[PDB]
Amino acid sequence: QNYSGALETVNQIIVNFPSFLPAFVKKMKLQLALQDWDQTVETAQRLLLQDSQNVEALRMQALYYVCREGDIEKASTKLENLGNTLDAMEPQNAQLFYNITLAFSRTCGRSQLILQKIQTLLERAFSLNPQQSEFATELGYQMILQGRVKEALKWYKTAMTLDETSVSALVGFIQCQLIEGQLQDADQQLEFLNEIQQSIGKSAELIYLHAVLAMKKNKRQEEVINLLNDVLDTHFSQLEGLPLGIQYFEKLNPDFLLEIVMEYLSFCPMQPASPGQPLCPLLRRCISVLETVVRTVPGLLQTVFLIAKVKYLSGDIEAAFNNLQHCLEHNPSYADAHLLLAQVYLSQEKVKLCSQSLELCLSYDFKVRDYPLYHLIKAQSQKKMGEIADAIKTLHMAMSLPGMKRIGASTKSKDRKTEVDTSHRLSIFLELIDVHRLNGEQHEATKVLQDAIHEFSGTSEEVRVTIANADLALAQGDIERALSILQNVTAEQPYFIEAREKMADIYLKHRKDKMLYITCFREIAERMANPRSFLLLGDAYMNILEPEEAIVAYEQALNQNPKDGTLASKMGKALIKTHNYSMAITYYEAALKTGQKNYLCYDLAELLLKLKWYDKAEKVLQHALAHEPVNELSALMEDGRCQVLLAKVYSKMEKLGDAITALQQARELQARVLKRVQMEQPDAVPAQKHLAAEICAEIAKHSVAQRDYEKAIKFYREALVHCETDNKIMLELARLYLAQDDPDSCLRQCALLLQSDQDNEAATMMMADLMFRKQDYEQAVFHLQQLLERKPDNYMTLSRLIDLLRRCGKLEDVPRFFSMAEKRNSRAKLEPGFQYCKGLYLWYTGEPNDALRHFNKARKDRDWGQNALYNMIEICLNPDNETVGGEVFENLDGDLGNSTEKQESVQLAVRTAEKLLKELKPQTVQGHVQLRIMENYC
Amino acid sequence: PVEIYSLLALCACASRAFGTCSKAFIKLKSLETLSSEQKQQYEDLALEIFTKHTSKDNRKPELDSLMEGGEGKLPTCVATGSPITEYQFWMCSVCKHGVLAQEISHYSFCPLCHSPVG
Repeated sequence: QNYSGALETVNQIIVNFPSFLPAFVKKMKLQLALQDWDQTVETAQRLLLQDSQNVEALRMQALYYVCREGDIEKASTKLENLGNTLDAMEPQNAQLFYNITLAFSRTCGRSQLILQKIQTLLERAFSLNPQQSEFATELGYQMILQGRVKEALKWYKTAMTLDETSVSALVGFIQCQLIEGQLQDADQQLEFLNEIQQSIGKSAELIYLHAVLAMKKNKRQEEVINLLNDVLDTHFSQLEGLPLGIQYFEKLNPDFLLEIVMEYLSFCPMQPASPGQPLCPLLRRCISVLETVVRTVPGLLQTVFLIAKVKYLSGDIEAAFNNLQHCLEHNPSYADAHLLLAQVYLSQEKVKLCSQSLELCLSYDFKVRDYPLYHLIKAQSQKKMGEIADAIKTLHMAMSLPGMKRIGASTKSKDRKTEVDTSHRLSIFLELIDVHRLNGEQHEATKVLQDAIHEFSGTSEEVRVTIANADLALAQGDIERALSILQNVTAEQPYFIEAREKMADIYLKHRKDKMLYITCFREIAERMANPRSFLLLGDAYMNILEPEEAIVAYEQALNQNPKDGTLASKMGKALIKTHNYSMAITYYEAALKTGQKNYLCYDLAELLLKLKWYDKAEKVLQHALAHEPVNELSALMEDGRCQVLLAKVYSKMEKLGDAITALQQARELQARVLKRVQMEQPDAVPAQKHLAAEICAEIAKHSVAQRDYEKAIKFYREALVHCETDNKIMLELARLYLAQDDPDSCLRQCALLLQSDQDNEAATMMMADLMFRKQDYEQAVFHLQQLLERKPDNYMTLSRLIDLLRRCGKLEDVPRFFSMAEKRNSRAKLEPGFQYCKGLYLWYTGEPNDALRHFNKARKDRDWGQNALYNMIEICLNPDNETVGGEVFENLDGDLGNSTEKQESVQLAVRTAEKLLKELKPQTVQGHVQLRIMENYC
Repeated sequence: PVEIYSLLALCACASRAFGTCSKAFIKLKSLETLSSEQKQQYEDLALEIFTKHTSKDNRKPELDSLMEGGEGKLPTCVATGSPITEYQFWMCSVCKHGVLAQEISHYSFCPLCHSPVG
């Protein structure tokens, strides 16, 4: 295992002997065993550049496009070139064509254009040997994969007449019979093969066709699951000790394993819930199965689409999205990746992006119309958009497909057939009932519900049909029909949790009874104690405003599934709402010590920050960054956000240089994120560019605090080079173009910001100040007047306009804008910003007492009161607004100025302006300096 | 709900019922009509109260013993806004609400409907 020393000695071989092919073929086969498809491609290509007829390197390039890239065009063209080398080298070797066709068919992922090329290679083998049953069996198999079950039947029947002993042909014929619903023939022929099996040894295929027959006969799910467990555990027993050679792909049979996974997924959940639910061991088996197919042939992209789907169904939507992005960068035209991406966006309520990914899925493959799950997801998207009538059409298009109903001979459905998942079949019925219900077609909803009761009878999913009858009963106002159905679900039945939640919800909605709600929820806790039911019980108690029992529920969950960060965060929230901060802190520390998800650093930091323990947050985030930085794309972005967050904390620590170093370390990590995201996750590019913009904006802010306004312009220009149209970045570079005396570039950023959003008040006021500096006072006024005619209640724009009108000498224009605020908002007179704007006006008209009265009504407000206080201090220092110590007038007024009455009342106003200054709490060093100056003016 | 849970949070805070105040703040932040800004402002005030005192009741109201509804409800007196614990008591011939037999003596007209007392 000294791969670095081996690579050095191999480079010495290739330096001494550049032409020596055997080294490269060994290096290529070793690199496939090392899962290194990149260097396996380099060695295959470097070998093909020296031996263009090399069948193994051509086979390895055709396998690369089938087994990492999923690229149908590159796979079909490398299969064409491989076939043309067979025409060049032993064209009569029908066995070599057959061997090639087995490898490529068992790995194809049901691609029609790959299967057409494979079929022509196998048809050439069959024209060379028409007597060969097995060539006809694999034509039978390739016709199942193309959906051509009529041609599959002919190719298996001809394989049987070519060899009556070809059990391979009979297994394939039984698979066609089961797809056709010819169950009685499949049953008898499987019993016949189960007697013959002792002469063959146990085959996972025969157990699988028993599991499929048992599923079609509606046998108990634990029996079908136990048969599939025996299919997997017998199948893997064949593969023991084998090297990762091309023969492993034929023996592993990826195609067969993905069907098995899809019917484990018929028994799995249909929702992206977090771990800790009694179904989850079925998803755990699915992960293990798909991980063997990812060890070997992940470019059968249906594998990594199914890992993304299993990740989604276990609540890891970020891992699902990353695996889908990865699939779409192996092949952008891969329709199933867009189909699950629609389910990702649907779960996020991103209904527009769900519709766009459905339209992309269809644009790349019109044969997506042949799958009921497509029509279900488009109906879900249409229903959420309110396109109810078109959701009726797509659910009827779903029901038109074969296998969506129990049907005999002379079928109305005549398209290519598929093995419909019972949970999809259920969902398409249940959502047609809901879409008719939403359309007011209560009779059609009830008719299709009776059809669903008939369709799913005797299954565990029949209880979901009874809960759907209770849902339709609630829409019909039959609340007691709903309750009696739900009450008829008891401790020994599946779906009792949802039944008792619905009973609880009904009693809280209709009977207004929290105790019937709580007793239904305590029945969930008593009968069906598990981490998800205890999490849901917690959330129920939070809706009931009883967080202590919610915390008991979150404890009853979290002591059973300590891996769930979502539960640990919900636990944290309830503990914060109940002053249990040490438990929240220590649960977040345990989740971070067990390596859980990105946001847990933010949960713990923002908690400690809101508790004012900024130093504890600093040390926590430093400890969360004490590892050697992990090179995974997730971990790079996580550490980048941890560094950004540590810089946000360092801001409150006054550690602004460390904040810059942490932000530059985040910029370094974020560059490594972008240079992979552009190649494997391109849909994340705007968000990751925006995070790079925000990093550069914070570097610029810290450089402003360091008085390096040139670095501030530089790093806000970098923030624009990342994101040219972020409102805060535009406004902040406008502020710096202003602060460094470029009013023209400031006006460019104002004009662009106003073009991007006309209602941006700061851009209008900054532009009006620049018009005022350019002596375009009429424009400065008119743009603030337009902004007040859009937003009459706007004390910033009003107080800016008042000072413009003071500096112009046009105070008479102001009362209009007070009246506009009063007309919009009769309470505007009560607001500290109105009281501040009014206090300013009276100081300019000449009424210092009325100015003081209106400033006083504002004076405690955090903006308007702070600014009012400074103007109260101006009046209390100097109520006559004189030159203090001016000899032209302080030698006059003596008939009042020599009196104790004027002296003592003025000096009381001075000595109490110090108390107004004690009410001016500063928040900056400039605030402390201006405060100290005005205390010294007193 | 904004007016209700604001006034309840205020009276609960002034009462030092900071857990009942926490109930009212959770109810406020849940409201889908609020902006993230308003949700944060209510959270800032809740956390200010919680850090300066606690997020739990230092003194406890007990009226939730009726408001869970399972045991039923005593009639709330229109003179006082508290449940009537009397076995039999005055009721308004117009609106048919109850009043405590001591508290009704304070009035000429029904506190709810302003009809003359009888």
